[PDB]
Amino acid sequence: QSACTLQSETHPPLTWQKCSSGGTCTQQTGSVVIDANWRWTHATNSSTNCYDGNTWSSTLCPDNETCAKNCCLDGAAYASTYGVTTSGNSLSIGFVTQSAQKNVGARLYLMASDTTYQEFTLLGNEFSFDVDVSQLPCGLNGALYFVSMDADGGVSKYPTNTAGAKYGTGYCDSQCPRDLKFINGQANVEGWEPSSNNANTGIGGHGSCCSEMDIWEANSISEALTPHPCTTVGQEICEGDGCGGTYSDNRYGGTCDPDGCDWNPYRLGNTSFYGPGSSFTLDTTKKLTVVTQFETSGAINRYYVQNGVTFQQPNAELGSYSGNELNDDYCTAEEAEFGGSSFSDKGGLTQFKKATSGGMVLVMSLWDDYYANMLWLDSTYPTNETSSTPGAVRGSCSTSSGVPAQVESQSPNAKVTFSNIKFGPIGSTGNP
Ligand SMILES: *[C@@H]1O[C@H](CO)[C@@H](O)[C@H](O)[C@H]1NC(C)=O
Ligand SMILES: *[C@@H]1O[C@H](CO)[C@@H](O)[C@H](O)[C@H]1NC(C)=O
Ligand SMILES: *[C@@H]1O[C@H](CO)[C@@H](O)[C@H](O)[C@H]1NC(C)=O
Ligand SMILES: [Gd+3]
Repeated sequence: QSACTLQSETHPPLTWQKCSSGGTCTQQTGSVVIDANWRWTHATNSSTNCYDGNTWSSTLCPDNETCAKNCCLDGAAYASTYGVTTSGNSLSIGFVTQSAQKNVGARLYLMASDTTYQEFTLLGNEFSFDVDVSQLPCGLNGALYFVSMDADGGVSKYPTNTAGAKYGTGYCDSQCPRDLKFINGQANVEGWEPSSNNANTGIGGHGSCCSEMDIWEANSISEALTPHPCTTVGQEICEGDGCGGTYSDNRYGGTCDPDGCDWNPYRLGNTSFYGPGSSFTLDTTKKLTVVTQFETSGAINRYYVQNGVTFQQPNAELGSYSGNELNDDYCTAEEAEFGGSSFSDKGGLTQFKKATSGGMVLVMSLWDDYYANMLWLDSTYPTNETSSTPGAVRGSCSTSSGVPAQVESQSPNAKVTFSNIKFGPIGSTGNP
């Protein structure tokens, strides 16, 4: 697709800190851009919609190539349409915003320039941020994560995409998402199946796969840390059912690991570690600092800070594993005790180190879950199991509280605020 300018595109600014092993941090001035799927897609020379509700125009978009020639992405009114604001080093993402249409959440990328995403090399480095999850009930996910996207949004590889990173093109993740309207500079109208439960979304014939480091998927009840390897490290189109992920009949049927090697303290039996109020170690009614280190072995270390008090990731005992580091032993013990083979079949922490040794793009988002109702994060899951099934209980939420119709009507002013991003060598993000 191309870009149109019926609405001007002004990327909300966002500062962050780049830290050095020399004992200092220096402020960077970046900006954020909303993903192209959230934008108005219309004809290049009129206000006629290419996509509206959850169907495409038959005349403008008869096939994937024709649609991309005929259609453009427009600008975003960040605050009034999407409930997205920034304030210095802080980014606020709102949940439901009713304007002319219903908007639900947003997915945003950190930019390095008007036309490029900021790339981070995570291996041997650490990433720190602060987060307020107090306004995120059961069913929501305020996510901060990294994906192996191209820095330019795909423009150099797929020159039929001229909108680029300036308009939030190029998304991929370990779910091989098929709900994307544009992939590889073509539309995704071929095979488009409107969602029966969502008047604004559907599933197309193609998807967009890549490695995903979920630093933070969380709400006020539960939080999880999860690397997802893929057999191709970076962005790759997939076809139909071959995609696997959330949007295919068989989630395990593709090139990416949709489950990952996850560490959720509640799931591991530490049920007083993270939650709302004074009975929890980390009180989710207040802002929290989350620090994540990518050790050179491929292991991942985690600690937290709240009200000036530091807490390491709590220890877990799982089978023969005892410790508090997300490492090979943990991920092996997790598959043994809880089940699954997708993480190890996709190459585990060794294949994952290929992603973190390269560049990844920072993503911040808020979403509800029309497919699994976030029960994997904060409830008992899978829902054919019981509390006695090892690893089934991940939080205290009810089965039905994360149904989108419920959370969108009950908690429309839910929101997440991410702030004070700092990045640098291991041990450097506490620097002034
Ligand atoms: C708008 O652009 C299309 C090509 O995408 C062109 O075929 C169409 O006729 C144009 N509209 C006019 C001339 O009104
Ligand atoms: C949970 O973690 C905290 C570590 O901050 C600790 O004080 C508490 O003993 C742990 N509870 C468990 C392992 O059940
Ligand atoms: C739950 O369903 C999964 C697959 O959908 C199956 O592997 C498992 O055996 C089922 N367990 C029970 C207890 O029904
Ligand atoms: Gd260590």
